[PDB]
Amino acid sequence: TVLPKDIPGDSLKVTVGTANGKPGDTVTVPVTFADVAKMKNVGTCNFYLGYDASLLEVVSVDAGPIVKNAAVNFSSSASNGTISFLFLDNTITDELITADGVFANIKFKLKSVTAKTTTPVTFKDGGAFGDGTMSKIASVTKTNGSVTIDP
Amino acid sequence: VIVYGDYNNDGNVDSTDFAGLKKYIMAADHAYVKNLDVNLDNEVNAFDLAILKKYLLGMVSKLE
Ligand SMILES: [Ca+2]
Ligand SMILES: [Ca+2]
Repeated sequence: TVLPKDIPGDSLKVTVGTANGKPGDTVTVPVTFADVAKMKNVGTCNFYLGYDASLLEVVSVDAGPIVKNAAVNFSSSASNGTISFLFLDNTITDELITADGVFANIKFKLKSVTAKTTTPVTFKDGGAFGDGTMSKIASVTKTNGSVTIDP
Repeated sequence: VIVYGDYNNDGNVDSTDFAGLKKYIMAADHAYVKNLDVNLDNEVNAFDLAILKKYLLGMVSKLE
């Protein structure tokens, strides 16, 4: 039994990808947006991803190619197993996110394990997603990802 | 009296407050602060940041 609140139709899709490698590898985990135009573009957002720092080292977090003027509009940081993301079109109208694709790329260096291990990279701690008018996007589908480390 | 948008509590609302609120939002453990919740939704997040920037740019007359 489900109700309408449980089943969105239109939603912005925000998806953490997956990666695999062996200890010592550096892999890239993308954060991808879909249905951007449907949802009337993205003008601002902030959110947080959790990861296991005993298994992964954050090497870098960079904006993806859908983000215009990222040096001004995009910020990221990582502390104590949480990666923070913030985007705002600082022109408000002229540098919106208007295309589907990669919003950010996380580079993780893989640490040692004694057996093949899959570790999740997960949404936590709330946030905000605003459309091209900076208004709340009514539905956002957030999908977690992972890294598999195979010794 | 509350000065909406006054991140650094200096009585003014200017670019310094915008820079501060950006960094504050990125702290996952940032606390609720009444003067930063300009849209009255009981959260401090990107929506508040966007309204502050619109105000600094002269696109809105009021922080609301
Ligand atoms: Ca101030
Ligand atoms: Ca608010």
